[PDB]
Amino acid sequence: EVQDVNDSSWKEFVLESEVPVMVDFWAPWCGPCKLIAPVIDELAKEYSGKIAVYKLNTDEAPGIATQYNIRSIPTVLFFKNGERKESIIGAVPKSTLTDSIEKYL
Repeated sequence: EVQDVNDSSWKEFVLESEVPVMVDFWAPWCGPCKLIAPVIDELAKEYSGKIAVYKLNTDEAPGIATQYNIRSIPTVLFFKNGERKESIIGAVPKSTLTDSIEKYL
């Protein structure tokens, strides 16, 4: 399923997480977004208890996109200890996301 995060739950779900966080930025109008949705869901289950994963619809939470200067999607952001550690744009393969995840673990 992957939990949704927005402007109001951001600080609590992402910035105060005790574990590395992977956030998927998407929007209904973006075709390529449908292509990584399966990978994000699979990785979330696959790494339960090890990392937190959320999805952020830019249509409904532009504030967050503005704070981190996100101007394009699909975008995947990684957070750790309250700090943004890396940003990836495009249709990212499951393998590349796994290297990054494994790095913050």
